[PDB]
Amino acid sequence: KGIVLEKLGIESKQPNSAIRKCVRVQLIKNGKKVTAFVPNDGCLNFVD
Amino acid sequence: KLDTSHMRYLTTDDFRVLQAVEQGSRSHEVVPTPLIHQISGMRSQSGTNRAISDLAKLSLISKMRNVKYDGYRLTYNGIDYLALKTMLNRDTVYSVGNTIGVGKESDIYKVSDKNGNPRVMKIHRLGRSNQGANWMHLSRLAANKEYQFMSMLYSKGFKVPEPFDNSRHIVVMELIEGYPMRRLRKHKNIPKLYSDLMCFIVDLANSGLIHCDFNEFNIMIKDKLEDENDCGFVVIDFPQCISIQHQDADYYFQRDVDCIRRFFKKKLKYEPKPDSSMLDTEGFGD
Amino acid sequence: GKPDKQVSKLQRKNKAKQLRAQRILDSIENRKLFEGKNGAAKIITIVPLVNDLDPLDILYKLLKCADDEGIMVQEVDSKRIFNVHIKKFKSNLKIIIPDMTNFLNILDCAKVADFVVFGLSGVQEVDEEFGEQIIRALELQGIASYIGVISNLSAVHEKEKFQLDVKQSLESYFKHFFPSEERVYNLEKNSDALNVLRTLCQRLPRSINWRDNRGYVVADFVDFVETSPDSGDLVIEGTVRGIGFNANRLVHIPDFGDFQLNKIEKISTVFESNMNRDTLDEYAPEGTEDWSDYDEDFEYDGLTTARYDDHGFLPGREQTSKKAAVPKGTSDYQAKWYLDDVISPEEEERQLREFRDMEKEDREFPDEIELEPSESAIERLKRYRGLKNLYNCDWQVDEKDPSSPAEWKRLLRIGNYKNTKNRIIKETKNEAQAIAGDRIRMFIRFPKFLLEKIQDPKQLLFAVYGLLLHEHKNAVVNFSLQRWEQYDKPVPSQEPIVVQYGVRRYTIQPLFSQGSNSPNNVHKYERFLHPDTVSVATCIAPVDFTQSPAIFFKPSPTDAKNIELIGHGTFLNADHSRILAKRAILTGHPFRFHKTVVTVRYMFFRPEDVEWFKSIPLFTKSGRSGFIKESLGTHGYFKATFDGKLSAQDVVAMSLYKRMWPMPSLPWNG
Amino acid sequence: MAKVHGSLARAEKPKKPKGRAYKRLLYTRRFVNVTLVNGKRRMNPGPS
RNA sequence: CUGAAACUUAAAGGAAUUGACGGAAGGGCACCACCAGGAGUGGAGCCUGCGGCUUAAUUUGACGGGGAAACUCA
Repeated sequence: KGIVLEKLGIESKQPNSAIRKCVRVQLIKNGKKVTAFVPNDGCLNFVD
Repeated sequence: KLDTSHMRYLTTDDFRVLQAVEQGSRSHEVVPTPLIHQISGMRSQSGTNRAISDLAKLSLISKMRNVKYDGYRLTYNGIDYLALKTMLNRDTVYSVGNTIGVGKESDIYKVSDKNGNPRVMKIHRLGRSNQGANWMHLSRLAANKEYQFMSMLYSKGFKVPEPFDNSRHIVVMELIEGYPMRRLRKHKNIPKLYSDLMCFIVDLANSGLIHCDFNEFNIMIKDKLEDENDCGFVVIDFPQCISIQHQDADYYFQRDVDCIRRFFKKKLKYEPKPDSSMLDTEGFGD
Repeated sequence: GKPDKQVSKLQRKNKAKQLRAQRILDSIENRKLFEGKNGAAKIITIVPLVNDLDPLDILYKLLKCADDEGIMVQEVDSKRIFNVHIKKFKSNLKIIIPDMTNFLNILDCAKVADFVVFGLSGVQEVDEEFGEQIIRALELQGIASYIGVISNLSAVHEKEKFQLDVKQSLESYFKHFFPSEERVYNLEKNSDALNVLRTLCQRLPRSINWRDNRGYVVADFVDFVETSPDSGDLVIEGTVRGIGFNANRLVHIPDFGDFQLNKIEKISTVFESNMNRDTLDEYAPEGTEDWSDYDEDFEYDGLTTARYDDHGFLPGREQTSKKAAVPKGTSDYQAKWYLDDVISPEEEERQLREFRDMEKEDREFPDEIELEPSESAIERLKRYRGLKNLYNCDWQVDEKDPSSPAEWKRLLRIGNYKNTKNRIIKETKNEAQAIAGDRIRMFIRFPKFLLEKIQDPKQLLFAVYGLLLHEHKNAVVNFSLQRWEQYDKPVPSQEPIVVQYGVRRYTIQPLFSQGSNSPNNVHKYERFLHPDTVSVATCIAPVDFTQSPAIFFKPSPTDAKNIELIGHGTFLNADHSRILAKRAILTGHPFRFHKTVVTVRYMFFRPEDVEWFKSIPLFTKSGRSGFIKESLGTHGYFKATFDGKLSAQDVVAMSLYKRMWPMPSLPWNG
Repeated sequence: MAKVHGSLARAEKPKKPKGRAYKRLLYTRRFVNVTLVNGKRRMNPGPS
């Protein structure tokens, strides 16, 4: 389980340009930070 | 041929892809699809395909697939276009084209700047097309060496005009409001210009430069004023020049003097009262 | 450098006991805000979702398990706000009832409460016109820990097997909007009443981020101190909740506005407002001195061509040497050959169907405009620019306009909002004079004439919300925008719409656009709201430095709920670099077709319209760019070229842009 | 989307049979009524 | 000498089979290539075709049977 931190607009070119709509998340139990993919949203209007 | 109206159909990404093509085509012989996809450093395959299709339907990139080897080939007009974009990055070319004079290896159009002043251009199409690399490379180096010749002639007080840039084999020159003697009919002060035109031969040969094709069609005469008739003599003999250390300069020199005396005895009916400038005095002058 | 680590078993149990030592330490330090003897304040708001419930019955059914008659005997007669202390769990409670005749009052109740309790009926189904929008509006304004509960389960048939099916129906309904909880609880069961009383006493409520980063006081006693005949001093006795209050920052009051502080007094020190006060002005006078370097004062009157000279032609000089030759009766041709020298509910439904016609045509033809032969496009299109690519051209914010509001120059311009909001939360946690959980005496500089509009603090709430640095100062800001479900009624970009972001409400005419990221930060101005995706809405509004959610409405008093809730959104950015430009499309039909050049019909009606518009590129709705060739006919007929070969089913379009600015803001009352 | 609260059971295209009758419908679709398409077994044919 | 881990990556590699590409080489074999020439063009005026300029239109492709005041006319 985690608490979100930021909005990561990473651009990733070859071969497919993935417009990465993904969220940096701080976990709870250990206090280290991982990146995290948000599926199926075209807009990411849900994970604020 | 060259139809310059079509390169403004291209976006920023299209000549970014064209810059990737000219970067990848100078390392190998034929550049394929993934070197254009990778050397460009841009995001998507789709934009590369759209830009390559934009150059293809404008006949700037030729698609070739010789048995499982996809590749692309630059024509003359694409490298003319990217040279004019890197001329636009040097913020001077703005609006191009009236064809005045078609040479063998250099075609002359009529251009302008952002300031709106009248200028011209010198393209270089060596071979006109079975494109390789030697033709366009030799056009590029010929344009470069005539740019250094052009700057060296302008820097030494001659009546040879001002250069600006040597953007690949595309050479941008100042327009001169000048007339040839095919159009010119009669002049008031013919011996003064004849003195200026032997003095031009004298200080070229003192510099060591021997302009050989020095016919009537060479001399361009600017008319600065209409009330006082101020004059300037523009000489275009740039690929036919030969050095003073060459072995066959003697009949070139007396041919230049013989042509100027026969052209001034034919049309304007003016005879040289001083003697002709012979080769050895100019040889010791350099 | 340093050798490898071999962690032993004793080092591992030291690791575990140290992490659990500090973690039980700060969990206790988070839980010592709720010392239920003296220093505790828990806020309960009980709202029922149908017309036919009385919330004092829910209060009755909950506190019959605490077994205290005399508190209710005090609580019957005429009181609405209560301060109940329980000895069963040793916690201090404060319970807020809403007035059901005002929706904004219910919003004010639940936006301050640490617990929101939803009352439900086992007899009547909840309203899709009242209670659903209660659920959605509170849901989008932000809810802490919530309780869902029933009180009409005895009113159905007394066999309990029928009652558990009703309980499962309430559970399936309450799971649809609150998936954090799964059980709808009963007040008719005494042990379940003990369970929900235990959860409202003991459980840590979750923190709503926007309100707990500014600090807020709920008020129990209001008193007034006269200082001047025009303005005096309010007295507020309450408990501070949040990040705290400073004597220099401004404080917002709902339905009253922003006010400035005089002095503070804690009883559980005395501090005062020094020379570092935030002034009660909406535009900072230092913002006049910020915009000192004007760059673009480009005039449009002395232009032979359009503003495309960064990407088009050269300025063409036309030295007109007009000399008149007089034979009696002569056209322009012979005179050109002679002297050549070479050197109220009906109005509402009316505006409703004309605007609905506008977005249905705007859905069909996006941003086209028609030209008559009588009207000439010369004086119509002075201010438009015909740039080839929107996302590559170089605009600037600094450009002037005769359509400018004069207070655009006096605007608060933040460079990076990301560093600014983290900075403002770190000093507003640093020099907080009073930390939360203290009984505070708070004094407000306040004008005399607004004292009629206050109410009894035990009959109506008095929420006190602090604001951050420069929060009263205006700027151009941005909001996200998503339309609510089953809302197909149109909104254009110029009508008064009141935004509820935070506790302040402000009437605005917001600019509508699409949030596609640009290298030059330009965006497409759309005339109406996009019905499919999340649009974006920037405007001139006071700044909010906590990214609070925004709810969008207009007051519609035709319904019993006198509010038309439009959509929702969030405070995105306060940027002056983000700019908007409309696109004008002039339609045209390609008349005759040929391998190289295409004759185009019905584009303009004059040749000099083509001569002025000789620079601007053409594009086709089929996806093909083009350029014009020569003005052929006197009726606006011209020749044009294209990238390929078009048919009779394609249409020629022409893009023109002029810059659109946001509109100012005013607060809303009632 | 949001169900109305009257979901209490106690106190458009035609619907599709389920359970054993669906297995009947698949049997008579595939083997009782074999659709001879281009010498092959085409499931889901279009306009052809 | 002994010898990791975090992390990153869908290929790295072995044998074998063909050959676009050659500005490697060698032949043919051509007055749309050259030598031997001849007639010339490009130099002068004029006709025509394309481009340019102007136009209200110089309709228009790359010789279009596109010879030409009404027609052909687009």
